[PDB]
Formats: sequence, structure tokens, C-alpha cells
Amino acid sequence: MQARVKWVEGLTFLGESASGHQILMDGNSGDKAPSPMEMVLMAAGGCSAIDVVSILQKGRQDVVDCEVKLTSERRERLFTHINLHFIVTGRDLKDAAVARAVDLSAEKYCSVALMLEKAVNITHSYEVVAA
Amino acid sequence: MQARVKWVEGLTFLGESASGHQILMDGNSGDKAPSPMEMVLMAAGGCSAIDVVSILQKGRQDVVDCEVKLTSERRERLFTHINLHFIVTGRDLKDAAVARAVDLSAEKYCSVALMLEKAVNITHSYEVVAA
Repeated sequence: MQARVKWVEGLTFLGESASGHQILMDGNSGDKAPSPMEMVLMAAGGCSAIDVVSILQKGRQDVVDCEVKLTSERRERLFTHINLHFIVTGRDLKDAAVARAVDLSAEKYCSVALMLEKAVNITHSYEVVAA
Repeated sequence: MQARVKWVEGLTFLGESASGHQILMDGNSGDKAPSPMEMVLMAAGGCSAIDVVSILQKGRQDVVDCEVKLTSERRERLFTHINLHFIVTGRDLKDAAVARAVDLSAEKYCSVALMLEKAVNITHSYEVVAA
């Protein structure tokens, strides 16, 4: 539970996780480091990609790479919509398995996704590339 | 809108912001870098602290330091509750001004806070230290 953030200077803040790591947020439109809102977008991408690769490895599917293209829109400033586009690379991965993994990840397993869903329109999509 | 995440190895993912910066997320309980859920907690702290220090500087208040103690609980895994505790340091800052700033920040200006609120119980609190 012990996370903290500290004002460094300007609008730069230091962020310390309870897993013992530190990061930097920059409130000048992410000038020198990501803005908090960028943190959120990336965390959604990351949490999702984690679960997607996990499901495939458990299902013995030979997943070799995973990339997430994130797009979003926001009020002129809350996010109105985030799209997670998965690019899954592997050997014999079947469509049904990738759909399952992207599905369960985005709507059942990804905490970040599920928290945002109650306030943001979150959509997903995927493609499969041979290695 | 152009953020992305890339699988590096293990459960380590690279995250790239459209402001042109990169970070690392680690899905092994934030082993080597923060977990996505830690990203979210810190972004809420950061977005909040940003707005808090901004309001005070606009109101000509001599804010010298700002720290946020974050605590949270989560299902045994969504966050059920996040508490933002602000520690504002300054010279002649008045209580009414700090309350205002923490208030507007947490319930009107902080996008990250406001997105989470629809799914998580978010509470705030503050204290004021002389410099």
C-alpha cells in the first residue's frame, strides 16, 4: 500500500512504488517524462499485454512476440475512449486462442482495464503474425 | 494518441508515450520495475499533486513542497480504495486555500482521479507543514 509521490521541481514529480522502484511524471504535457495520463494509458496496455501473453503460454501456444498499439480520445480532459490493438506473433497460434486471450484479458483479467471501463469506453482488437 | 507497449522478455514490457518517452512495466509483482497497477496508483498521485501545486501557485500561495502518501486496498485484484494524503509545505499558506486546492484537484481537475472514481473508492486528506 506504501506508494508515494514527491514534487521535484517545475511540474516534475517523482513516484515511488511499493515494489521499491521510482519513476518520473511531468505535468508539462509530458515534456521531460510521461504525463500521469500517459502513465494510465501505458499501464492499461501493459496489464493487458501481460495477461494476453500469460493465457497463451498456459495454453501451450508458442507466442513469440506481443505488441499493443494504443489509441485514445479525450475531452477538449478525461479519456472518452481507449482502443487496445494487440499484435501477437507466433508459430502455430490459432485464431480462437488469440481471441480468447485478448477477450479474457480485456474484460475479465486486466484490473487496469476493468477499473477504467466504468468511466471510459474501452475497445480491443488483434492481429496475428507468423514468426 | 500514439502510445504503444512492447513485450521485452519474461513479463517485462516496454511502454512508449506519445510525448516521446519510454518506461518499463514488470508483471512479476513489480519485481524489476513497477507493475501496471502501481503505474496507476502513482499516476493518480502525480496528477493530483500537479493540480494541487498549480492552484496554490495561481493563488499566489508560497508552496515550497508537496508530497503524497498513497494507500490502497485491493481484492484478494481491483483497487477497492485509494487514499490520497497530501503533505503541503509552505510559508503563509492558509487552511482554506489548501483545502480548496486538494478539493478541486481530487474531485474536479485530476483526470486520473475522476476516471478511477467511477470504479474505485477514492478519498483524500491533507496536512500543512511550515517551511
